[PDB]
Amino acid sequence: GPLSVAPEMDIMDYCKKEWRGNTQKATCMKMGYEEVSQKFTSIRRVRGDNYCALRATLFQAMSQAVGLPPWLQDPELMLLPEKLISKYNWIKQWKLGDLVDKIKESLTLLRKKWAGLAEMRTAEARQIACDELFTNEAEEYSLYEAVKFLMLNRAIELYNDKEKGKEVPFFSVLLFARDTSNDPGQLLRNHLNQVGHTGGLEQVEMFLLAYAVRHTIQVYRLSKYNTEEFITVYPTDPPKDWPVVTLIAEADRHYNIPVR
Ligand SMILES: [Ca+2]
Ligand SMILES: [Cl-]
Repeated sequence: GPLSVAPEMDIMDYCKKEWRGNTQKATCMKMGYEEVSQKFTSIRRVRGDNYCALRATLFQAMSQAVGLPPWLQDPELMLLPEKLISKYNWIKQWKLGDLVDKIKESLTLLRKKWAGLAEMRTAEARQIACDELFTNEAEEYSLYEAVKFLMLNRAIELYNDKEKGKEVPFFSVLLFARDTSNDPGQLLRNHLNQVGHTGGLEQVEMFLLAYAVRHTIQVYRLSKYNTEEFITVYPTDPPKDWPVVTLIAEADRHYNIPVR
């Protein structure tokens, strides 16, 4: 299919096309892109479907991959679908975009693709491969199923930790505080099953995504330009060794990718 992450273009050309006229909002958006442009020259427009946060994050992460992270090296990753689903039968309420075989296939694909990108000797080779992966075919959407599953797993771990009275990050308190997400099954039925289908990730879920793929997500939040949230980093205090991916969000809904 066609690319789902558009070829790059100059960031201020993009801004000039999108934000015309004299409103306060347009001016704030221009200021926001000007700030991004201090560090990045170009932007790739990410398909604005209900997977956009996952597509933006994963595209960035994979296109920058120079190694296979330990969490993807771990043999336990491939065993996780069987163990989780066997233990928590309610995971069978998973809405696809048996179940154990499907999720395992998706995780295997994620690992295989990531490992192949990491092996590549030129960054251009990596960009070519990574473009081909994000062409709106079954493989792309399989990656999202894997990432969603990792999000569920991390949420289960955090919930169980909280139950045992163990220290957890505060975002997880906020995640489970939502009346539609009080436990992992509610998270699955009311939030994760909707992702890619009827809605995208909420703020608190961007922290969950970051934890699930062990990447630090630095977001220019243009609707927050004249405030301290003009950039928000997910999580706030990650391990120093998590790679960093940078995104742009005009309105905390849709994410695009700055490049240099
Ligand atoms: Ca190129
Ligand atoms: Cl034009």
